Amino acid sequence: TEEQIAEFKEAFSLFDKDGDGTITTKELGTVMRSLDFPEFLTMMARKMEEEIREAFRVFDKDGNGYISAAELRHVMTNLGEKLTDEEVDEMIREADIDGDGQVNYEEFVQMMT
Amino acid sequence: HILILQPNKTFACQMYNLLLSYDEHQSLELVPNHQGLTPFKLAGVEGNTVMFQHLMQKRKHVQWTCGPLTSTLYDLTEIDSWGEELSFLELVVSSKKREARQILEQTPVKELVSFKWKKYGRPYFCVL
Amino acid sequence: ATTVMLERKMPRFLWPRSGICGYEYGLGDRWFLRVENHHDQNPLRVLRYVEAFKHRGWEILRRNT
Amino acid sequence: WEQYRDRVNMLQQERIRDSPLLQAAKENDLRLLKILLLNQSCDFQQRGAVGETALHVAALYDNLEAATLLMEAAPELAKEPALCEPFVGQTALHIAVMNQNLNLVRALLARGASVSARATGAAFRRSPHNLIYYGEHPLSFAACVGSEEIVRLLIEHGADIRAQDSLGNTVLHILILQPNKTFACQMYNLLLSYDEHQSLELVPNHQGLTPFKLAGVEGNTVMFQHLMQKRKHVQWTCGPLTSTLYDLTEIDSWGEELSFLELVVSSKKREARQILEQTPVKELVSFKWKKYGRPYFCVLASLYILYMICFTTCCIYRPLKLRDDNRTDPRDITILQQKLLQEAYVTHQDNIRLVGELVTVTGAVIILLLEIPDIFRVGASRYFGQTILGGPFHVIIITYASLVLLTMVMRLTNMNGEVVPLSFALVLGWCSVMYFARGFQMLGPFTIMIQKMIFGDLMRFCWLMAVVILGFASAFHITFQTEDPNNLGEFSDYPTALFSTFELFLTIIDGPANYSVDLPFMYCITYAAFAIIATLLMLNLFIAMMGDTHWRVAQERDELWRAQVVATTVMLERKMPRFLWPRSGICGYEYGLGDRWFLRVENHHD
Amino acid sequence: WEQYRDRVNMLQQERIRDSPLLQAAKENDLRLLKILLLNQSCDFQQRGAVGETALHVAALYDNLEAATLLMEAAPELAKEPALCEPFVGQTALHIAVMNQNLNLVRALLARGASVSARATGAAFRRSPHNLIYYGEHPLSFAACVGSEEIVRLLIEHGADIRAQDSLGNTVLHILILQPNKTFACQMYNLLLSYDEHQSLELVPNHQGLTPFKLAGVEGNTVMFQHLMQKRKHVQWTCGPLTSTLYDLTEIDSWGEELSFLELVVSSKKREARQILEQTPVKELVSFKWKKYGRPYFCVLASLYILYMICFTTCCIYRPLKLRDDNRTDPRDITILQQKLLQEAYVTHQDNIRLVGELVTVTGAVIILLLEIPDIFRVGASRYFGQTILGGPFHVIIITYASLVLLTMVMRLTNMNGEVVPLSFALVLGWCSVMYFARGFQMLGPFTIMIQKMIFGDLMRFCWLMAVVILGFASAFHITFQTEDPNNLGEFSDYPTALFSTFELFLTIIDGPANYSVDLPFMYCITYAAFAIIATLLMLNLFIAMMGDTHWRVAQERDELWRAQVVATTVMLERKMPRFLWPRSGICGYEYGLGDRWFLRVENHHDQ
Ligand SMILES: [Ca+2]
Ligand SMILES: [Ca+2]
Ligand SMILES: [Ca+2]
Repeated sequence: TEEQIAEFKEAFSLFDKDGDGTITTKELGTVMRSLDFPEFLTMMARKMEEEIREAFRVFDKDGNGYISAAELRHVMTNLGEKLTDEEVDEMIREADIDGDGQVNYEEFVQMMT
Repeated sequence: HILILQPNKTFACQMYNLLLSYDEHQSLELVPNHQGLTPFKLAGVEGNTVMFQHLMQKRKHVQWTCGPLTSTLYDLTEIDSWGEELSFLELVVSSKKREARQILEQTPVKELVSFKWKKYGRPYFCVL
Repeated sequence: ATTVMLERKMPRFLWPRSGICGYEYGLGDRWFLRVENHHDQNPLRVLRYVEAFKHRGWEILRRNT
Repeated sequence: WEQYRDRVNMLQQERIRDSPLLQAAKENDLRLLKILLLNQSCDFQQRGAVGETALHVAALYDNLEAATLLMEAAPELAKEPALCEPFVGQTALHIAVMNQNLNLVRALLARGASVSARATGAAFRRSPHNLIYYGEHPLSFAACVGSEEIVRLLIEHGADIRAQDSLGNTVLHILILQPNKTFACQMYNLLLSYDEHQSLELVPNHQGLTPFKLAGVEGNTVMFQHLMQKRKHVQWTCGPLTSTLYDLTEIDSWGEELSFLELVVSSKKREARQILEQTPVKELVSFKWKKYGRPYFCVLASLYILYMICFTTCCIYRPLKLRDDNRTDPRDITILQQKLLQEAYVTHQDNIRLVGELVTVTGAVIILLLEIPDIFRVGASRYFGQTILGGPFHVIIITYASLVLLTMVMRLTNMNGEVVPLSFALVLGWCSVMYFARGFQMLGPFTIMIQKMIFGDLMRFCWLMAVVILGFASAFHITFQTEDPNNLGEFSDYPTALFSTFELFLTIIDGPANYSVDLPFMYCITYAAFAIIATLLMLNLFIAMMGDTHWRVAQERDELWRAQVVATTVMLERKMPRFLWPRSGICGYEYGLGDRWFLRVENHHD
Repeated sequence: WEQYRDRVNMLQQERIRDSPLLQAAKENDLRLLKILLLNQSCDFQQRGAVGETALHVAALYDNLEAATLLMEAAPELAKEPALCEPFVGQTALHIAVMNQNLNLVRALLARGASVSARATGAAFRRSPHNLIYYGEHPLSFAACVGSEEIVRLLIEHGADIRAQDSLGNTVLHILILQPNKTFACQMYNLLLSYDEHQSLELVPNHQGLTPFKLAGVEGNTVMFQHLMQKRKHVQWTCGPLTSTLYDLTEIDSWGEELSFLELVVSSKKREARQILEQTPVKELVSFKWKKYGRPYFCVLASLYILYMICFTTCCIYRPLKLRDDNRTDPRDITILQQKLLQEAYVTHQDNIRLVGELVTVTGAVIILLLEIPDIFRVGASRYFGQTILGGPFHVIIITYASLVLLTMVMRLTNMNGEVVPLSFALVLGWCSVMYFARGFQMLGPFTIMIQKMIFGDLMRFCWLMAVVILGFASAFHITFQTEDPNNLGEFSDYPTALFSTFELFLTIIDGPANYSVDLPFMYCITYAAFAIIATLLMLNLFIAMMGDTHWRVAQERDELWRAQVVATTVMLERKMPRFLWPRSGICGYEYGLGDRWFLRVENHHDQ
């Protein structure tokens, strides 16, 4: 849930252009040509494992809901197997589907299953 | 202060912004502790960067969008504290906790101190 | 840390204090920093949300779980 | 610069804060805007105070209704670019193209704003200060934003595809200079279809670069092979396999002065080394090196070795003489002396030594006569930095040739001290061979590994070495400046003391002691401290850091060597005459195709 | 060659372009084809310049209706093979098979073309020039492309399975010689079912290779275990476990000279080296090593260890003599002298060292007699190839035996310089122990890592060495020639200075220095430059490159050492007399099974 609303937090920030905390039709209109947050949280609420949730929480160091490459390398060095840094980026290229340089819970669970 | 002292949650940050909304009034944010610490400086020395950037959210002001690129400005008022004896920055970099070194990588401060280095600090350091 | 040390200890005559004097611009006694960014426009992050508005290390990581 | 740019941007925000007409425009307070438009005394020729217009403001803030209310009273501002200094040709058409609002663009064209109005501002420039380069004409903006229907409308209302820019750029060029999208390939094929017809691909830039060569130097390899697909000709399939062929006409450019290949291999951008992995050029360079280049390189290196050994045995039998004078001095041993030139040239042995020396100098002069006009063609700073081209190997050989020229002049003037430049040029000519050590497969990547490594962290070891030995050598000279030098040695004065410490840091010479005689009290402590701090401490760290660095660059050095061998190939095919180099290709004029060379290739599919 | 293929392909394509009948054929210009067929005077037996049918062109480009019109006009073109140099027997049948147009194949057989035609052209050859080899037959092509119904129709219209190509290719053999497809197993099973009869699998090629031996030397282990599935025989299951038995008759290769397992280990391909991991063979070699191979190896190793010591102590007591003359010279130390033969052998101790020498030479001659006839049987260049065999180990023991044979003659001729072959033979013969390191478990892969590494990167270091050390040696001789050689040392002339640079390069000798006398002013800079390029720079880089290649190589040597021991095992058991090697297997002839040897094996597993 907390990583889930972390997805909608940055999403709402992507909708909110002026950053006033609302989404107007003009902000919605600029989206269509390219094709509140509790209001946005309530609206997306009707639209929507334990160990995996436990696995992600020890992995994401800052708890932003998004594992970076340096967090992964720090885990990979904590794993104890030697790897260079280029294939770690390929691991991000393997998992980051929408291309934000990040992985959420949903990109993580499609990788594990 | 105790909302800062927490395993960091945006879940808790909703309660933070909630209680900030229930602030119905001098400015309540300007309170120091017995140690003399504003919650801004407490979050800075704690380095909860999610809480820090949410604290930075109302500090922003955008200026204009222009297709795929957008300009804005930040207020660097509370980040300097040159009038104080205790600077914010030395308070950050002098800490027992490790992960405070991560808050150096924030989008207001990084290019700022880099600019202030590369204009000033490197020639003085070399000639010294 | 080295920077803020020497900038605490050296005298102020060599250094104008950085920032943007908004008092010149009528903002008044508060200094600012302008910055811009160019972002990418990934469509896939937008599509599903507006639509709602309408290999060595990977194996071992599976073994670690 | 950047600071000036942000300052004038903030001043622009001040001026947009100033006038309530423009402020209500950017706020879209259309009730008050009806009052302002009802006002006759509200001047509508009022422009933005730092070089903009009100329609530019409404285009920025996308307030198209306010723009419509503006266009009745002043439609002429729709045709006006304003006079800002970085923004000197900019019209609202560019902003409307950028923000993809087709109704706004259509309303601007309803007033008939000229598409052929071109915008070349100071910020409108390829710059490291500029974050985004999008070209000059509004067609370039429509292309890079990728709006199909807008550029269709521009075609419908003018907007010539043949568009000439500052720096001679065309739409093709800015499509190449782009962060890559598959959508850009579709836009490219679209405008290629909407081209009517010489051909438009034939034009170069102001620098004289075709977009084929621009795509080659920039390595957008999806766009590259997709552009190759139009020239691809398949011949026949059967079963699992498929025989096809390519027209290698534009890829050679042997008739041109600057070939495609020397253009690609000489570039400061890295990713172009990837573009040689495309199939027809890979087969071409493989065939071309395998048929000729390796035997020519072997025989050239063999003749160079044969030159060097004759130079060496010339350097052996220098003419010498007994020392004439008496030393009158202990700690003085100098029993030899130079001969005179009249004294030297006396024997048949001197005659054969002289003809060997003649061989050396006539091999010396041809190096200059070979490579000196090559240096003026390219930038010398560009020439020396390219390790793929062997610039640092060119550094050694010119100094070698200069010193071997200089030493004969030193001889002919009866000048002493020729042994020192001879000693220099000798070891420089011997270390010169590592350029020719490239050609073997087993030998190849190793030398560019060590060439990377000597620039890599050797200085990091060296500077620390110098300062720590500058400490300890002075300490040792102070602690041995009181007693008998006949027993201690190495520490008479400071310059022999520092060199003693340099010898004894590397463990080459054993530690100094005499166990018959007595020794001072401090030196035990100081020498033990030096031994623990220097010998095993960070020498081992050098080993560990060395191993980690080799471990990381172990992937990349082979990728470098593959480019290095074809760089060598195109160099030697440049400088050798053409009767040794027949045409690689298939003369289709034999087969009625006419004046073109092709390449047939096949495989089964996977 | 390969270049000639380009010219003939493009010229053939030009002649395709030339004939407008062939243009309308390749382009299916069926209106214009009816126009050309309306012409009676048009020759319809036109052939290309390399020699082709228009039906071959239409089959290439699948214009099947035009092919029907042509066979309606002239069916006799359907029975014509190609007259090309690369394609000496090519028909449209093979083309229609490989391009899989079953109705067109049915139209070809409707005209009744002979299935058994032989397309044996130059491009129909197992070659590195050729991309994919299959053999000749249309049956082979239908099998390798995997179409059932085509080869079913071929069986329905004759097309005998029992056939042979050049080099003895039969259908099963070329099915083995394929990249791995799941369909190959199915087609193999299908043709095996369709065989109805000695068996057809019993025939070898021209080379003498049964297809089981071909699958062994290739190692397609899925096909191997699927073939082995027929050789399996379960005995009983109970609970979670199952006892079964295997027929090891086929895997034995008993009466043949060509043994199966040595043929497996004598291969260039690495993947067939994998086939040792199969379930019968691993158990068999483990049992056979454990019961016999290790102690038989250890006793022979002990005997060779004892053999070396007698030669050692023989080399100790050479006959010596006090030097007769007077050297009368400084830098001249020749105080001993070689002793004459008739002067030597006079004591009881002389008899001792004489019979001790006799032991060594009679060991050496039987080392020769054991070694020689192995060479002519196998490929000699192959014999020095495989390190599994230890070819370069065999080279040095051959040379050792040669030198210890040679050194007798110089005594027999009383030739001076007797130490000169002897020291070389001594130091080479002590290196004859490294083959025995593979017998020990902890010692095995270590020496093969060494043997990999000495060919691996040692030459990369060695070729870099000589140039830089030669240049510095030249610089040192043309900086020390100015000076009295008695006070400097190490640099009297050019060869000793050349050797001295090799000495103090690898830090064997401490750097030259003098205290009482001063030094040349130029020497300091030169020697410092040599020291900084020399020691810490490139030697340490060799250390790092060694460490980097160690980890990258270190996996494969384990499987390689496990591969070595079975070749050692079969070579050990082959040359011994027969009574020391009993029959492995289970004689079921006692048990009513009859003249076959089996192997019981069981496995607990999960269900
Ligand atoms: Ca909003
Ligand atoms: Ca994170
Ligand atoms: Ca993602």
